[PDB]
Amino acid sequence: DFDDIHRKRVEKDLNELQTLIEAHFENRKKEEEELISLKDRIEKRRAERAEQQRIRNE
Amino acid sequence: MDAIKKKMQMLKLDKENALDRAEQAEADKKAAEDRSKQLEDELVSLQKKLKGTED
Amino acid sequence: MDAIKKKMQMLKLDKENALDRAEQAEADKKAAEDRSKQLEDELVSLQKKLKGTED
Repeated sequence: DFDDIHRKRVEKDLNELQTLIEAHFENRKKEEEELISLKDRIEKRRAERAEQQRIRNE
Repeated sequence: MDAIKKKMQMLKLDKENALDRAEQAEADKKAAEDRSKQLEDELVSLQKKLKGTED
Repeated sequence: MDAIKKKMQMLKLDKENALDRAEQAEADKKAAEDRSKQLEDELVSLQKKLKGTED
């Protein structure tokens, strides 16, 4: 019936929506991984600046 | 987020359709039972008329 | 989280409530319809015996 096609329509709506939800999940997740690697190289930069600054000060 | 809203919308479409069907079925029951009871009353009046004819 | 769970469960409960109510209403509708059919069938014969009585 009209309820059947309405149900299939909201169904495929839920499907595409959860698909895009998991999709942006993955995208923002990759972005968070990149940002974590950024923080890691950042702490590497902190440590290297600290050691070279300390050498200069020595 | 994104998918969560769409899933909620699906859950709401199911809500509206189920609630509408329930209300329509309840109206159907009311109408059908009123029909049946009016027919039963007509049957009763026919029984009484038959009784008068028998007298 | 917290909100998603409670809202989703409440909405699914609403859908299930409406569905079961509709099923009960339709069952009573079918039973009343069949009883009404029985009333019609008996009323016709009541009319026939009344007509013979009147003759």
